[PDB]
Amino acid sequence: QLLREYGQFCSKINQALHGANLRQDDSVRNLFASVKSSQSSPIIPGFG
Amino acid sequence: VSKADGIIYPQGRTYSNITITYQGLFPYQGDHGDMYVYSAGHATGTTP
Amino acid sequence: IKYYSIIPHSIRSIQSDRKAWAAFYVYKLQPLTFLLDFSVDGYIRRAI
Repeated sequence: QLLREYGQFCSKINQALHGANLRQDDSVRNLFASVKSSQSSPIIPGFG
Repeated sequence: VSKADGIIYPQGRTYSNITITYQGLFPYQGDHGDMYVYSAGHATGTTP
Repeated sequence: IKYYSIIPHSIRSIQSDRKAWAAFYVYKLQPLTFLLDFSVDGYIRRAI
């Protein structure tokens, strides 16, 4: 009952943590898209 | 709760054109509750 | 007051003049945080 009476501060904390987590997800997507190449050569046993 | 059924306005103060979370005694959302229906007593024709 | 009892209501209506009576629903009140929407009038039309 006491926590429900003032639960807004922790609810805001949950949103703030979620925003940082979303920022990490957006960063991972862009980084991997950059590493991916338009054309590639298939890897074969004895490559190089 | 969306239809504001069972909501009690605080008599002490009012809020205009704003949205806030307020702690108060309120009925549970989707609560059927206890239903009591008044009924007529037995009567035969004209004489009750 | 720790206990309440509903009082039965009986009407000696004639069979022809018998009338259905609106059911009344009783919902218990417990302290609950409620999201409240206030209009320009300030009455609550929407809540969570």
